[PDB]
Amino acid sequence: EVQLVESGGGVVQPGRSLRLSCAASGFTFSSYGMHWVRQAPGKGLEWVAVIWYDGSNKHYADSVKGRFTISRDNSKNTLYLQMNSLRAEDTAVYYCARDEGTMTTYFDYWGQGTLVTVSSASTKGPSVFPLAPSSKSTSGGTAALGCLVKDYFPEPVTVSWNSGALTSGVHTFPAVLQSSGLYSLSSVVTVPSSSLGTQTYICNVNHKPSNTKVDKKVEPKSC
Amino acid sequence: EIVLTQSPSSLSASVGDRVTITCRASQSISSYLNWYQQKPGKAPKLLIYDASSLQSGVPSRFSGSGSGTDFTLTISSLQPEDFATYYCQQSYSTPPWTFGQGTKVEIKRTVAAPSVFIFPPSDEQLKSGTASVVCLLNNFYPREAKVQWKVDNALQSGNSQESVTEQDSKDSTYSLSSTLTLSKADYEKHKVYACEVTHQGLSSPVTKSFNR
Amino acid sequence: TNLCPFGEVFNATRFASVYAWNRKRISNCVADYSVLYNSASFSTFKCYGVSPTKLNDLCFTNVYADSFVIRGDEVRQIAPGQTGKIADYNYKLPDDFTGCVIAWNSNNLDSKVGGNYNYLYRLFRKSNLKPFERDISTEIYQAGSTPCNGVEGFNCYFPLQSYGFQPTNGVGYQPYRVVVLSFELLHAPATVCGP
Ligand SMILES: *[C@@H]1O[C@H](CO)[C@@H](O)[C@H](O)[C@H]1NC(C)=O
Repeated sequence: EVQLVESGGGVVQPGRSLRLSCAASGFTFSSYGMHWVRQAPGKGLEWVAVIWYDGSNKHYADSVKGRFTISRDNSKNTLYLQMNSLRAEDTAVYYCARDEGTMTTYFDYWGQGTLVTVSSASTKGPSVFPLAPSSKSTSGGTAALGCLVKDYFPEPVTVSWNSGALTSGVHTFPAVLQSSGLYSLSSVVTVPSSSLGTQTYICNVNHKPSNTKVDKKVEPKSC
Repeated sequence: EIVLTQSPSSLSASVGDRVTITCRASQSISSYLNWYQQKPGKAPKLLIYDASSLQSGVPSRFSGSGSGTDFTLTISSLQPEDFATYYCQQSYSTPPWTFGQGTKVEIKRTVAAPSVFIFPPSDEQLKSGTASVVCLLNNFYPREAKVQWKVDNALQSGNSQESVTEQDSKDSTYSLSSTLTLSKADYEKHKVYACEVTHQGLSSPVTKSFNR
Repeated sequence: TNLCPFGEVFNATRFASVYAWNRKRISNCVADYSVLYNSASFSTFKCYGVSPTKLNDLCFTNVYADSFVIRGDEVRQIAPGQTGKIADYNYKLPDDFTGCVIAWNSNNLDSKVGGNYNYLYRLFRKSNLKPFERDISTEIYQAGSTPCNGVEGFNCYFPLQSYGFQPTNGVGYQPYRVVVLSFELLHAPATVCGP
């Protein structure tokens, strides 16, 4: 019933601006106050801003008061957040929430969120390298192979196996931030040694912000 | 403003066990506090509002209680769907609405030794001027594990990055990846590369080695 | 029509001293708090107990509005539980407070070249002020064993002190106008409401 769909996240370089929207459905929008709350990956939950019903004396938070601007539109059932002069520490997943209560205010319904990455780095596709299975092919001994997805920006990258046909035993590690400002990630998979001769193993790496779709085949080790 | 402190910051419990998380406020906020559940990647969900009121749809196994400055959320019977982080948030002195740091509930299981594999840098990346040696620890418990890199028996430091997965949905095990990055030339100046794993499920540290 | 006299309290020409804070009662009208906190900078709006987002859709029995002038750093003391010179010997808020606090910088109004010294504050008192207690006594504070005898000197001081509001002051010492709304929900036909 109650649905909140966010939109507008993406890449921002420091100093610029970006507008986010939140479309609501399933309730009388003009009777509830709205909230914008961000979550930085690694940190916890942080409240950002709130707007009354219809739009009135909007309440902000410090380190945001003069930078961001929250507004709404009861006609389109939409809530807007205009971030200006975005800094590096504003990189987060943003959620829109509803108000409720006689007095008091709690967030009873949330949205899925939207990612905003603020950095001076440049949007770059990733380099995919194979992590080949060991040539010591025993009888059972589950062997491991995978793909190293290095030097990309920004998050996220989606990694599948055999065009999404291999799920069992797959572990895609969370991306790590390198000193150069680009992201790195590793996706591994454990398979029976028996399969090494028979099964073609291909990792499919998708990076939408740079529009880089790579199908890299991981094969057994030569001589 | 008001600072909220959760306790503990993390915990490990089994299925059906009663779990208890406490939230402390810097000043009295009566009963104006609420609880939220958040799974990795997904959005938060409301559980308890105004200290001790159950939100519709939430199962009755959850129960909040408190008065004054110290509140407590209890799960009478823990379930596998409850592996998530729990936040307490006060709504007495607003704005700003202040959240807690989070209490991650972890599902406990049996000690499992990690499967250790080593991956040398591929020639494709070796041509690009950078060498990345990967060490994979597959399916282990608990999460505590020491990974040490050795280049010609010399302990490495400050040139490796670790990535740990969340608890697996199926077997509740962890997986870790340690990436050691060197330049191409500096990689060619050595022969033996070894990954040493120290874990509770292992009687002795296990070493995976390879020569260039 | 029948809107509460919020304009004559906030936009009032001359505010009262913090030691003699001015209380204006609000009853038998409809309240529209959307003409109060005009965002801006350095302006603080903290609601303790009742959330602000529902103030326009709540009914109360009475709304008292206290008004005074302090400095920048003493704005945080106007809150339930806090301690300090202002919170102890001038204006005290109860622990069960259920209202809001608005404050805004008024350097262009309460400051003038040479200094506006018309605003006073109590510095000493024999004991802390109870919540919502007003003390306008100009009796000499006695910090020593000898009776001051209407005059001050050794271990005898005056309880009132001038602020000294200059337009060239720092933000921490610039004059701030503060209005505290206390919402009372007794047992009678609730007069003050909102849209
Ligand atoms: C009077 O009150 C209004 C309320 O919105 C405010 O905007 C304004 O700054 C105040 N002062 C004057 C001189 O209008």
